[PDB]
Amino acid sequence: KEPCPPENLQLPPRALVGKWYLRTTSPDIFKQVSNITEFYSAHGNDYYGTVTDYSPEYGLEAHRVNLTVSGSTLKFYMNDTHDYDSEYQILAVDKDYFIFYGHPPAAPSGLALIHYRQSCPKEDVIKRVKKNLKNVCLDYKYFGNDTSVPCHY
Ligand SMILES: *[C@@H]1O[C@H](CO)[C@@H](O[C@@H]2O[C@H](CO)[C@@H](O[C@@H]3O[C@H](CO)[C@@H](O)[C@H](O)[C@@H]3O)[C@H](O)[C@H]2NC(C)=O)[C@H](O)[C@H]1NC(C)=O
Ligand SMILES: *[C@@H]1O[C@H](CO)[C@@H](O[C@@H]2O[C@H](CO)[C@@H](O[C@@H]3O[C@H](CO)[C@@H](O)[C@H](O)[C@@H]3O)[C@H](O)[C@H]2NC(C)=O)[C@H](O)[C@H]1NC(C)=O
Ligand SMILES: *[C@@H]1O[C@H](CO)[C@@H](O[C@@H]2O[C@H](CO)[C@@H](O)[C@H](O)[C@H]2NC(C)=O)[C@H](O)[C@H]1NC(C)=O
Ligand SMILES: CCCCCCCC/C=C\CCCCCCCC(=O)O
Ligand SMILES: *[C@@H]1O[C@H](CO)[C@@H](O)[C@H](O)[C@H]1NC(C)=O
Repeated sequence: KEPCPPENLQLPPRALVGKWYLRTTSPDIFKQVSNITEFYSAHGNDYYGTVTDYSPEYGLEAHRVNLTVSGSTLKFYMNDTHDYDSEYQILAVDKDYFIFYGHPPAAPSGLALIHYRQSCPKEDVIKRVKKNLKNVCLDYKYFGNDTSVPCHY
């Protein structure tokens, strides 16, 4: 489903700096790729860094990424594979998570991505994410988790 982005949502400088875990998406992409870790460093208003993930074909792999930021949108570019390369629009930004949405070749009808500061986000963070999704006309129940990451005994 296409979101209804906030009209005056600002993307503050260096808000994306550091390590993030991509743990929840719509549609569910985690049969295709899992254990996604992002690390971003600031370069002016833009970002550069690395994404590591587990590929069914390649096992644990690493890629260099660039984020080119313009207002509430950014261009995501990966160095050695381009199925996720797209413009992405920020839908929500918080100290504990951020959400954006784009239409990469891997999911051309739309892909919502939720990135967390925590590998296994606590209940209170997920509840905030649920509320943020509703605020941009999305629904958490239509998202899928990375079940390959052990967040429960
Ligand atoms: C899930 O993703 C995490 C994050 O990438 C993986 O943890 C990382 O695993 C690699 C390989 O075991 C570690 O690399 C090692 O780093 C040391 C220091 O740089 C180096 O000397 C070794 O030769 C090796 O390159 C990496 O440190 C480690 N990171 C963390 C934070 O633990 C994990 O393996 C992935 N698991 C699955 C099942 O995909
Ligand atoms: C896309 O970006 C990734 C991540 O930066 C690149 O992976 C890197 O590839 C180089 C080879 O070009 C690897 O160098 C290797 O280092 C190991 C020690 O770790 C050593 O055995 C050799 O000297 C070898 O040359 C480097 O480790 C590797 N980095 C990571 C984090 O995996 C990849 O090459 C880039 N691809 C393209 C097409 O630009
Ligand atoms: C994705 O993971 C979250 C977190 O584990 C799930 O939300 C929890 O679901 C369990 C039962 O599945 C409930 O007991 C918790 O109360 C839920 N937490 C919150 C904050 O609502 C979510 O259901 C998972 N989604 C899918 C599709 O499996
Ligand atoms: C905002 C998007 C950031 C998340 C990107 C998800 C990371 C997934 C990375 C790589 C997925 C695998 C690439 C596609 C597989 C084909 C590669 C090949 O056959 O050589
Ligand atoms: C971003 O991409 C440019 C290519 O235009 C590259 O030279 C640079 O190393 C990347 N990272 C930055 C600018 O932090």
